[PDB]
Amino acid sequence: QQLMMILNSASDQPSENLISYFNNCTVNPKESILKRVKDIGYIFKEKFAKAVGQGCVEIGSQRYKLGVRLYYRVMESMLKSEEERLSIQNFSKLLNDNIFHMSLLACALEVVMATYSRSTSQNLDSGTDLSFPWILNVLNLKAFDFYKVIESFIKAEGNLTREMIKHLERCEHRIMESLAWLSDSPLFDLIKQSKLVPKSTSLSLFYKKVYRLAYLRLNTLCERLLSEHPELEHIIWTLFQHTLQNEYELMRDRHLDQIMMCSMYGICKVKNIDLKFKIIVTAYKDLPHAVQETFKRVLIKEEEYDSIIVFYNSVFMQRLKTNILQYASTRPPTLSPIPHIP
Repeated sequence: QQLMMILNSASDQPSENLISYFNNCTVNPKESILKRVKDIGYIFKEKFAKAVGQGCVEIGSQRYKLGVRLYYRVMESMLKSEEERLSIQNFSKLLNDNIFHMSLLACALEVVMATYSRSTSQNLDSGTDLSFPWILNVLNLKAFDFYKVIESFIKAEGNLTREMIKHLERCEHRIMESLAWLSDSPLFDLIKQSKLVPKSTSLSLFYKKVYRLAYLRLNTLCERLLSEHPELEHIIWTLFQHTLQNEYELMRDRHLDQIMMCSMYGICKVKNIDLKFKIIVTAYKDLPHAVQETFKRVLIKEEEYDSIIVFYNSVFMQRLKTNILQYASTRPPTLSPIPHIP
């Protein structure tokens, strides 16, 4: 409640302290910042009304206002954290970056929407869902660009409720597990970039997170399904990890967990160990946020969708067969480092 309290009594302007940071910029960002806030406001309000109906436009307008107040607040908190850490205070390049601002604003708004859109005024007659990632489509922001701001947003805002931190974490796993891998995602550019040269701190840090989430799920399923065969987890993890890293195309418009399950099946197959898809899939929906659609509606060719089994045999295999054979070969691939968890 406290954060909502603060935001309601806060001004619509950037504080004086915050102004000081714009002044200490080589190119003062203040103009571009306010212009952006102004422009995005028209768009947000337009999309909000479209979803909600003709009623009282004051509601949407206040949600944007609160969003912008959180935005300014967290921005100043971030600039203080960075001034304290690196004892620098000319953040001209950061404060002028369009994507930085769009991400911060997007996130601020998502907190305000999620705290308020917890109301039964929810199943809109319009048909549109205000829930994440609705905000991303409104602001026309790529899920990957949004993911980058979440960790810093949490650190910068100590008044987030446990539930809201939890919700932002869940937004982050959704970017990592599927959303950042949608067709137009700038993620693929960064990957192809890294293919030509051995240069991306953010990509490797993104990948580091993806691995933590991936292995943590692999682990859960292995301790349940493959107790009898304790050695399989590291081998399956090597296949999984190799697929994310070198057959990344398989992730396009698909889901991290689809790759996870085909890797378990695939390795058990070449190891002549009996673990059928039904057993894998059955244990899978016991996982926290698992949904049937993930194994019953998998992208195959173009607009075709089918079960994970059809995906395994008609797409996954045609692509990974040779690498899969290496695990039961005279010289098997060296095992990939297991991610650190708790």
